[PDB]
Amino acid sequence: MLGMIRNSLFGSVETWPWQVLSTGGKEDVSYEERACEGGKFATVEVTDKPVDEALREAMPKIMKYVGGTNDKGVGMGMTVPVSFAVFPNEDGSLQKKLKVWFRIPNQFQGSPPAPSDESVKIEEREGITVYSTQFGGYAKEADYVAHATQLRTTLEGTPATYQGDVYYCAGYDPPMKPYGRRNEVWLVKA
Repeated sequence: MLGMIRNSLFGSVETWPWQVLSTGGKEDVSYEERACEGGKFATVEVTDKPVDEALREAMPKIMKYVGGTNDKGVGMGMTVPVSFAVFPNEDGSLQKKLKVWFRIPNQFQGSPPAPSDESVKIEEREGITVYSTQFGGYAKEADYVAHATQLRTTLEGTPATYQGDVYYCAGYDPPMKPYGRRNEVWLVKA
């Protein structure tokens, strides 16, 4: 990092929630390259359940971890909207499989609380870099699949890489009142 032109530091350091490595997208589909680097995150697996349905089962387990159920006595609460992993099939439709990823604050990042839910697991190390896009429309699950495809095509003319069968989505808020909710789909960079 910065070759050998580094000064005395390491003690106190500030890390942005996202690292902008590029900008500019398109009038039809705008995207931005952002790299996130943390420490520990809360992952929840949900089978035999779609995305919206799974989150309903995942949120309770993941919420208890951030709320007051970690067998420690900490007050995490919450932090920004949660993101989940979705594995799109060749048919364009998911196959019941979603993993809810939680962003733990630097405060607990150094030593997060011991999970109480056997379903809630914390993964150490391994950062992910994805691109976020903002559009004016609704999106539940199958609709997201269409959005994730657009981003891929958009980056088609760029060095931007991806996984191939897994991406993340952002929303949280349910599709009720328009002009107030924002849906975004981030692809996992390979």
